[PDB]
Amino acid sequence: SRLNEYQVIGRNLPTESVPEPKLFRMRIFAPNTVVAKSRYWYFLQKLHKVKKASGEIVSVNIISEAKPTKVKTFGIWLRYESRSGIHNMYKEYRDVTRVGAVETMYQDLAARHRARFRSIHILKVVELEKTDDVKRQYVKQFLTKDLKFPLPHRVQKSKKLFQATAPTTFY
Amino acid sequence: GRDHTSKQHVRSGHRTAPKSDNVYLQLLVKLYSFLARRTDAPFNKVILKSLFLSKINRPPVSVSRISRALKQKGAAEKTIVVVGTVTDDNRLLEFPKATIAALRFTAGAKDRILKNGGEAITLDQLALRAPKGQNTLIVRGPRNSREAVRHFGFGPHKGKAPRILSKGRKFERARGRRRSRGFKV
Amino acid sequence: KKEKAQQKTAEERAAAKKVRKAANKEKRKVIFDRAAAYQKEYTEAERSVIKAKRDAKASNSYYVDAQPKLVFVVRIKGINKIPPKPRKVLQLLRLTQINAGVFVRLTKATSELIKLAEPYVAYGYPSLSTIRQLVYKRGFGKVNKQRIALSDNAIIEANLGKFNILSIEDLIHEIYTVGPNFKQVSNFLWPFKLSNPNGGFRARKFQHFIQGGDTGNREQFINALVKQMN
Amino acid sequence: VLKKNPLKNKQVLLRLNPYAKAYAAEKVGSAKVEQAKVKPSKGQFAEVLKN
Amino acid sequence: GKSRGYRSGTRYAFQRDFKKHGAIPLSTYLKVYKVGDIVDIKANGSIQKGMPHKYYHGKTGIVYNVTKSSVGVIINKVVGNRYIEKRVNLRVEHVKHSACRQEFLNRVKSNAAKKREAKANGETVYLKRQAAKPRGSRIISTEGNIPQTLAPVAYETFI
Amino acid sequence: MAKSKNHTAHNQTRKAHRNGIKKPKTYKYPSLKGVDAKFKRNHRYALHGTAKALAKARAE
RNA sequence: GCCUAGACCGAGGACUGCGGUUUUUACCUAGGAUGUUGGCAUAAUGAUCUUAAGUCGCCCGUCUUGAAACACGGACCAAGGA
RNA sequence: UUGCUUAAUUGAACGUGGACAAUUGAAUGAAGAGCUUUUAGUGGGCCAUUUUUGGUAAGCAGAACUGGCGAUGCGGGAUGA
RNA sequence: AGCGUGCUACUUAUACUUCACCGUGAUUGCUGUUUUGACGCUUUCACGAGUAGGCAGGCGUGGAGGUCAGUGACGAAGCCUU
Ligand SMILES: CN[C@@H]1[C@@H](O)[C@@H](O[C@@H]2[C@@H](O)[C@H](O[C@H]3O[C@H]([C@@H](C)O)[C@@H](O)[C@H](O)[C@H]3N)[C@@H](N)C[C@H]2N)OC[C@]1(C)O
Repeated sequence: SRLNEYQVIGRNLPTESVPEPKLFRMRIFAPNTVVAKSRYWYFLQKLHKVKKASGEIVSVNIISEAKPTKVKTFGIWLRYESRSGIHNMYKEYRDVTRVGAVETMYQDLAARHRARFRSIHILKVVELEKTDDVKRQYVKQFLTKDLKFPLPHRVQKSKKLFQATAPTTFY
Repeated sequence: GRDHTSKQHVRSGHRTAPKSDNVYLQLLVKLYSFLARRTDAPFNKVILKSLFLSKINRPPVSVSRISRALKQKGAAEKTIVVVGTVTDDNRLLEFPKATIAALRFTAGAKDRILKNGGEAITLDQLALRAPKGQNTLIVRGPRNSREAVRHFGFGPHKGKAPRILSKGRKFERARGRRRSRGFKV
Repeated sequence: KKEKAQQKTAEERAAAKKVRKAANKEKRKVIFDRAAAYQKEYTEAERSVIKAKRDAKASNSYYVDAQPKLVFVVRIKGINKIPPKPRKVLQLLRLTQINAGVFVRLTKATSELIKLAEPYVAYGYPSLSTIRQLVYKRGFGKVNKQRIALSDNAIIEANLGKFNILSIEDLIHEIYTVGPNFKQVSNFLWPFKLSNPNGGFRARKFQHFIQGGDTGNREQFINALVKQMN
Repeated sequence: VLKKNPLKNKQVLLRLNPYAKAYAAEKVGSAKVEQAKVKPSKGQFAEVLKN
Repeated sequence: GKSRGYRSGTRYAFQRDFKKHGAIPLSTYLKVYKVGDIVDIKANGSIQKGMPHKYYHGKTGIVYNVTKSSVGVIINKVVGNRYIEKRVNLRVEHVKHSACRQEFLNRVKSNAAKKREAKANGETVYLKRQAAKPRGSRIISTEGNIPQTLAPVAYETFI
Repeated sequence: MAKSKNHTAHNQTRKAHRNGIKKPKTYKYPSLKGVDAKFKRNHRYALHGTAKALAKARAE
């Protein structure tokens, strides 16, 4: 629920020399539209030599998942900043939406690399259509034949402070 | 909390009543407070505030200043109003027939007004015969002619009177007043 | 004597108010028709923008909405430790206490003004219902330097009637559609004195809305904040 | 002597806004909108999905 | 010890511009100044006579007096909690007309012309300047301008 | 032993802004002190002649 | 638009205003609380004193950028004291 | 108008008379503006972010702008100008 | 119950909102009913930190002019006292 995927379309303000400026689109993963347009201007100012004051947002639109109940494996390409430099990396996630995999990626780079949201650029998110496009074993092990596994040591969550029967963990 | 844009609890800084304890002045103030409250004639509000003034803010008005006020074009028949004392002026060659309303008349001023067939009346009589102040002319005395005012704002090149108890060649005419004694400011 | 005079005076009052009510009945018709006309033009404006967006999708185009003309600015910072220039700016916006809110017409001049006060205010674009709720519940008028509740249309008409503002709905219309006399209507409105939000703020206020704080421009979410605070 | 909220007190609401009676009686708050079922995005605009 | 002479700290402010040394072009001496003109003060380092003090370098004031070779300019200077009216005699090499004033007079002329036009035409014209407004609505075609997608690029070194 | 603070401008603008910083007041007629003496001398005679001409014209 | 669960408050003191329902110089929820019932007046009710509990509370005066200070005066009380 | 200035009937400064009136010529604000007298205490400061000098450095010494403490309790940082 | 990150609810300042009361500053009105209080009465709004320091309104003590034809040996003054 943290994030949505938006398209943001913008251009330069029309002038006499350039009456029909080119339209540029970006795919932005943001909590809301304010942050979405902010990210769009951030990236346009880094790539091209355009500022917010001389441009305008043309369109902001939710991009919904095509198949929100189909299990997918995603590849994500990232540029992130560590404490000591700038690095590119590629990771894989399993989810039913692109936004879900992106939220997991943000949690994952927070957990393993101490990489905050401000320190990550999402280069590309791709649905991996073939089992041969899946590279990482930590997701590849969930794509095997007749997958099954137990859940040992079930801890039941009680509504009372004191229990009159011995604890059990069967399941 | 408040980010105050102005100073809090500031008294207006204008006198709202006479400091005087005279009961008859307070009777006059009562009359003109009613008049200013019930008539919307600017003359009555002006007269009300004037009754509050201190002594130095009510300089005496000479009969010569009154007669010069009566020589204005169309003012010969006005009722001259002084909120204060009207004094006599022996430099005056002649005085006309006029109606003067004042708080106080010196003996010579009253004699001169009456001898020329005029009328020297009080402010309650004026209120009775001109409740809106019709055909009146307010005359005020010279505020800055006071001797104390000579010494206000004294400083280098200000050209004001020094505060001094004796006057003479030995009293503050040397260094600082003369280029032959150093400098002159 | 006292009992007969009051009965004689009461029937004088009753006869006199029988005539005023007739004269007031015609004026209430005028404000009724104005509010009916305002409601029509609000709906017509909404449907036309929807139609123009739908037509742009068909004709392979993009419809860009008109930029907002109005903001509502809430001071969410206390009065201590403010640098001189934003302090002066906040004073000039009549934002001299925490949780005070004002309506500002957007131009380059006012935009740079609000730019200076950005880390001390929360602002955005108020909807029609938000304006109506603010004016109805916490609407007060500046009458002779006094905060006066806008409890009768006579109060509004005696102070803004010369600008053709005769009722609370005229005032709301003049604010929402930034009219020719936005200046007088908005300055007549006393700064709105809001409560703290029911539900609180985000964990930390004093950083921009974009970075998870509460300050700056939030652009439609000012309405949710005002619903919390109004 | 007492400020009464028009959003709560109906009498104060009608004292300030006479049109509130017409708005309620005409069900303006839940008014239907007559129009046709259309899908104006089915062409190029579907580039929201991929460029 | 400390040094606070008349021209202290003027090492660069009173230098001549690069490749702009030497004789004064005569247009400086042909300008006409009148009492009430608004002038900019700029010390010329080659003219040691009738110079401003370094305080008045870059300030703008009113001409109040006109002499053989110089003008008197009125400047307001902050001294503590108030301004002091200052009067400086400046040779015309250190003075120049201010341009914003000529623009404002242009506006006064244009405004009178427009008001006379509207008067003689039967309509009314609004003559106050306005700050930039928010833009209105607009419809953007995609004829030859299909929106083009951009993505953030990967890190690279160029050493 | 008596070393103390030498100088600071701290709090000085705060004091100046309590009652300032007041602009000096402007008048329709400025003082003609410091104006060129030759101009001032002739300006006396021009104003004097204007008063006489206007008084004569008002007379007739 | 409607239904529904709690809390705190009741300033003012003939009438006068704005609106509403119109059935009507009438009535209203509309310029600030009233109705009704029980108990008590040998009393519940309130206030103070002592004490227990919970929580917080360093010694005043002074010089000082900074005092509870391991800075100075002060054992206590009356009367005098600038 | 002038005794200044021009070869001059050219100018300069200040004017008479006539024309332009609420969009009187950007915004926002304005418990209103302006003026005067008189007198207290103070004239050891210190701290924080940023800029910055001497010094290996210092809870060191010295400047700049601002906000503070001093002169101030209150909620939080256990405790603390 | 550690570290990085996201979320939902919840806790409570002399701050914010509404209300009561005190004071200060302003503000509405008040004479054929002003009538023995107009230095009064009355309508409304905003505000309230403070050393050094300034000013204002008050409390208390010895003695003096005037007044209460004041209290008092049937107990003044003083002193002690949930
Ligand atoms: C771009 N130049 C920056 C300049 O903007 C400024 O940066 C400040 C930075 O110093 C502040 O940070 C400062 O103050 C914070 C805290 C006390 O506020 C401290 O935690 C921090 O250590 C301190 N450096 C930071 N909070 C805001 C930036 N604009 O000062 C540093 C700088 C390099 O000169």
